[PDB]
Amino acid sequence: MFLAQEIIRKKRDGHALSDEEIRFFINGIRDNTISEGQIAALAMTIFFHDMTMPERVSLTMAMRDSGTVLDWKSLNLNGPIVDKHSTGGVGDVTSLMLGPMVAACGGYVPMISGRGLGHTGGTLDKLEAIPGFDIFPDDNRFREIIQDVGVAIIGQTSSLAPADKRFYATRDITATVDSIPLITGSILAKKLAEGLDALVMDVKVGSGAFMPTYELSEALAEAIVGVANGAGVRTTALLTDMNQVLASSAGNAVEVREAVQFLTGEYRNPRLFDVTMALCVEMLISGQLAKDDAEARAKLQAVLDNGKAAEVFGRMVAAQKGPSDFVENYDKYLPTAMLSKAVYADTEGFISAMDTRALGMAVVSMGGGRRQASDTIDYSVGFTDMARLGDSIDGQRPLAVIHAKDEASWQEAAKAVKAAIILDDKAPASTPSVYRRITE
Amino acid sequence: MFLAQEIIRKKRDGHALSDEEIRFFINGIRDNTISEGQIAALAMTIFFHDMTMPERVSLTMAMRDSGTVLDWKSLNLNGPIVDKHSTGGVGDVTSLMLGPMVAACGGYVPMISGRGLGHTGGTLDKLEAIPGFDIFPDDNRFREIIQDVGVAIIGQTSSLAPADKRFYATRDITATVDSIPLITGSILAKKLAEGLDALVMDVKVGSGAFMPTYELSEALAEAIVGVANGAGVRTTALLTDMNQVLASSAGNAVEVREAVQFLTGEYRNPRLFDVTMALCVEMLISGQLAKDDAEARAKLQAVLDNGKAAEVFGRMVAAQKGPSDFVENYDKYLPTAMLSKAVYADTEGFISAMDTRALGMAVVSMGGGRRQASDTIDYSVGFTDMARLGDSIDGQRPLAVIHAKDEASWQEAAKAVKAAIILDDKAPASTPSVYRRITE
Ligand SMILES: Cc1cn([C@H]2C[C@H](O)[C@@H](CO)O2)c(=O)[nH]c1=O
Ligand SMILES: Cc1cn([C@H]2C[C@H](O)[C@@H](CO)O2)c(=O)[nH]c1=O
Ligand SMILES: Cc1cn([C@H]2C[C@H](O)[C@@H](CO)O2)c(=O)[nH]c1=O
Ligand SMILES: Cc1cn([C@H]2C[C@H](O)[C@@H](CO)O2)c(=O)[nH]c1=O
Repeated sequence: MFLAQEIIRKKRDGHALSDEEIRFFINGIRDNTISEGQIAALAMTIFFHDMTMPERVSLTMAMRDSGTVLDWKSLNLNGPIVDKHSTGGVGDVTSLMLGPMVAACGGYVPMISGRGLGHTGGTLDKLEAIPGFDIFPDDNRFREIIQDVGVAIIGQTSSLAPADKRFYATRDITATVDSIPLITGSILAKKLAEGLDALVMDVKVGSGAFMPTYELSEALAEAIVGVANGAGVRTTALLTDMNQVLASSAGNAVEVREAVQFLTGEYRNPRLFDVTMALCVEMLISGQLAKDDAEARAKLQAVLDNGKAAEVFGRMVAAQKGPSDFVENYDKYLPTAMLSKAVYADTEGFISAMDTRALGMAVVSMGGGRRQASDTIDYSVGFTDMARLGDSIDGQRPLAVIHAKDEASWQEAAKAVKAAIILDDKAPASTPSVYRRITE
Repeated sequence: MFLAQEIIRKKRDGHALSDEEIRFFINGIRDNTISEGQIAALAMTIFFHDMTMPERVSLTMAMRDSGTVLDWKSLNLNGPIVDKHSTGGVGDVTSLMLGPMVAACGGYVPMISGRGLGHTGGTLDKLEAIPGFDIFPDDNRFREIIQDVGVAIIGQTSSLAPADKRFYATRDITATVDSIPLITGSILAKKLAEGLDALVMDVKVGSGAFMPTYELSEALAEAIVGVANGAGVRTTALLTDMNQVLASSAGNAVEVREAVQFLTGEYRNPRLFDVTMALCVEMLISGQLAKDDAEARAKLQAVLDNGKAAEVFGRMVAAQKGPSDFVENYDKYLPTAMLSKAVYADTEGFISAMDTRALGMAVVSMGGGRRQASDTIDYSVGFTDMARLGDSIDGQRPLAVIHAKDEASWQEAAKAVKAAIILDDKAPASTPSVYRRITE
């Protein structure tokens, strides 16, 4: 039973574990045959001693195989099974476009997502701003949507890398979250359960990012590329900026609106376009729907610009019990805040910094996020019309438009926002939106 | 925006660019306002017309200022901010001893290093063999460490001389890499960003070096010294030998072990010692901590003999979250290969030459480094007990001891080491470890 202690001792002393050892230990996490403190202790030895590529691959494959793994050869799709994952951000709406776009160019995209965690908005909370939108279809409904529409964005079912449930739960109370190979293992366990042929990872950089410094973000990205490819899934990673809000809006309904206007062509945020297109390029190339970058981009502009991508977003929503006509009449269905007013800076000058962590928090404090489950989310609140880094601010140029349920709520977000945007007399250095492509 | 093209035209027609033009062009590279082609054009005219000393100083100060530049004034430190920089080589572990030694004699040494790279292996990879050791403290941590210990070895190069990324990338596809003022600015800027008072540069010479001939090494070294001195940083260079491995080890854990034994005195390879000494001497003198070569050597030798240098390295490991007791107990923490075993030459004779790049590559294939940046390092593997040029070889005197993760890689590394080391019937001549000192 507690032969796990043996596996702990072996790693406490700086020796590599083997597949059977790792497999054993994981399967015991899943089965409850292994104690909490035994998970904590193993976790903390890995934080101190790290892991090697064969360990990392073994740990991911073992957590991935601890629950269901989706099988697609059964349905003879003529294209690649591909997905994308993001360490999260504020305004990180990219998936709502990216799925449809890739589907539009041949990909089959089974996107299992999650809810807002901490200060970052989660995709499922955004899609559930769409009335009747159902993130939990059954196998039949689900496979059919992927076969017909080509993309679906569903919640995490309990059968998905359940070893990770307890593993992460213990990590998060034992100061053992901050370990690249452990992070890499939980992230990839899930995404690989999907049965992928290819994957792209969007690793955020900056004030509103998971990892605090660029090089740590790089480190995680490199690790994920290595392990995922190591696991037999062609994978690339992009390091993308999160030093300001990526969309022009933050929230739930307001982000769904932006996604639709992006796909139809009503409006495209320049920074959001870059990060979105590049991630879409990667999936295409990796899934072999394109030779190089230009053939990828050309095909992706194509479906952006002939309505095919907006069209397939519309079908997906229709498939998952959303409104039939949602793309055409999104304002008919998206909730509206009771109160919508601009907030203005106190000084003149240029925007030099944005505390994105804090903006993310402020949206949660308005009801966009839940502090604890069984909190009902207000889907109408958020920010729109964000000022951006570099921008010149005066009295008639607002920092954002804040959407609140009442004035007390509004005033509080106003304060948060003014506090989180710094202005200098000097216009600052430019920030690229994509920093680095990373490949095997 | 394309005052760029004016600047290209100015340089093209053989004039000297002004500081302000150079600063404008460099920042345009960082912000991406200046096109790749324009960068290529600029580099190629520099390649053709060279640059005056003033232009060289401006170009490297502009790259230095293109990102973060550490300011130490506010800590009122009462010694010099000093560092080493190197063109690098195999078994070049000097930094691990040189930082502790110079700090013990009153210098402050903020070593900021890099990652990835090829045949030669990074300092941060090496330190990361120490469980728990953190190469990414935050700024206040860093200052606190430099303030309290006097040395720290971290890895946050991202916010330093960012202009050089696009610059170098572009140089490297247009055949404009090979220009001494471009090389000088690239090599020197990241290091000048640490805000140094003094600096020594180690330019390797020999088969394993970055410049192919002694002549060219000397040229580069004179350039770097001219520029760094014009940039207000007191600098000298040394030509040091790279025709064989410098230390007796090649790898990570094995090179940390050698470094600690060098400092405690348990073992000091004579060739490594000579180099490490010569470089530490430049640092004390340039940074005004010693009046001449003999006071410096005395001060350095002393902190070796009384374990003070060793103690500084220990406090540094502690301050950067390794074990407090690393120096007394390094064998308890450092990872150990599953298999370690000597390799014997096929024939008998003297070692007459050695392909260091190959040896370096042999270590990488063992997992001791990275072919792909997505690759993960096995810290436990590498070579020890390296035979040296001039050594008599036979069945009782092995080439090296290979530390491998399994017999298959061992057997593989052993062919690599046999092939790399060329024996001869008659002894070769010997050369110095340290060649010319350059003060310009
Ligand atoms: C730290 C950590 C975050 N996450 C986050 C990353 C993503 O932002 C989110 C996906 O729902 O889960 C993990 O899945 N595992 C982890 O170990
Ligand atoms: C048409 C248009 C919409 N928007 C919207 C898109 C999003 O719905 C909103 C989020 O701030 O801003 C602009 O920022 N500029 C525009 O020109
Ligand atoms: C040409 C060139 C090489 N390098 C290489 C030389 C050295 O081998 C290494 C510095 O550690 O990087 C630069 O850093 N900048 C340059 O411009
Ligand atoms: C004591 C001793 C150690 N060493 C070195 C071999 C290894 O490279 C190092 C231990 O890592 O110590 C020698 O080369 N000769 C000696 O006499």
